[PDB]
Amino acid sequence: GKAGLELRNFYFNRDYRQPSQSYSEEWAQGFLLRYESGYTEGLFGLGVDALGLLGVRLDSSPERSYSTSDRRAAHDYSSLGLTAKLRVSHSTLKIGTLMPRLPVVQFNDTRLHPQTFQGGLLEVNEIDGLALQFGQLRQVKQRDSTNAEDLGITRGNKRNVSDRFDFAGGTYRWSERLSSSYHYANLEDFYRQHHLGVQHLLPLADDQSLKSDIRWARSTDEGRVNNRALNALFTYRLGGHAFGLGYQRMSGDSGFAYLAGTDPYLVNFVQIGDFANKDERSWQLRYDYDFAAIGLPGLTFMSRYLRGEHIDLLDGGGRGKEWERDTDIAYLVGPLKNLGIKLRNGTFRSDFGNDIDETRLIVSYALPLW
Repeated sequence: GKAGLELRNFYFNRDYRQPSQSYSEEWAQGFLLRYESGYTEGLFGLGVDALGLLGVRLDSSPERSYSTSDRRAAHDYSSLGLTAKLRVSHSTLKIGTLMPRLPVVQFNDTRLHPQTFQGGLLEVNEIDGLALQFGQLRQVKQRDSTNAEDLGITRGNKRNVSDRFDFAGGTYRWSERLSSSYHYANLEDFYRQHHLGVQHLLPLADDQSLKSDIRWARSTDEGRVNNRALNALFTYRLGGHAFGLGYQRMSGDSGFAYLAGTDPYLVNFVQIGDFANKDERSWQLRYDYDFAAIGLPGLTFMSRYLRGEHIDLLDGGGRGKEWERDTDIAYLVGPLKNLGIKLRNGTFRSDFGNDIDETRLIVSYALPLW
């Protein structure tokens, strides 16, 4: 019988350019109540989860080419999202509302309310050191709608891109610090995706280690995309510092395949770009500082620069390059609060079109209802 709600305050801001400028702003407040019941005793247990959403946004976005627009909007929404559970020993079946965290579908949650899916999920961990998941998702409610729509594919830009997204896979814990995953996905009439992963931590000296996250994926056509994505991030942790170098390469006839609105499982997927256009090679430098060291717990800094190049432009026979810079500072209050505040800053530039400056301020307070 777990509960708890979350209050969320979300200012957002996005200056979007072409040589044709657009300028969007959003103010928003949201309530997330979540209920996670228990199971009826027995060889099989019955349970039910509830997800309650409530909130109001406020959008402005004027734009210029000739042409000149100005537009304001206000929304309020509310939702209940039930998900029924069945347990057998150490295995689980949820039917109804889902928010999966897997290599082939990762629900997005960076805005007012979570992207959710309707479908079914079977998690089974009966063999010690091996989690398997199986499921199919039929519909999605995006993070800015409370009306479900059909699953689609992240298209457009330079990526070069039903009611049935099946998936199956799992992760074996070879040691207490050597994971290896494999996942499959299939979106009806769209793509079949394979996804191999390996994470390996390696402690060097008491208070410093080196994390290696090496990923490979392959999408193929069903009715067309054609893609391989190899990508790895290496993060050397030292005290309150973390230094991360990341490489990511797209190959094949189109960019990376994932369900529209999700967060692709890519190392260089960052604030504004996914750095996953056709043929795009990307590089990431990242630095993290945890102010726990200095004696100021819950304050963190992050900065990363990415550079992608070799982008097939399909049309104009040349190639595109783009680069991005993200800087985030985050305070999360240890008593007598759980008040979080996060500022996210994104600067993105290319040589083939877009140019985006983005800022996100977030204030979040979450409280266990018991």
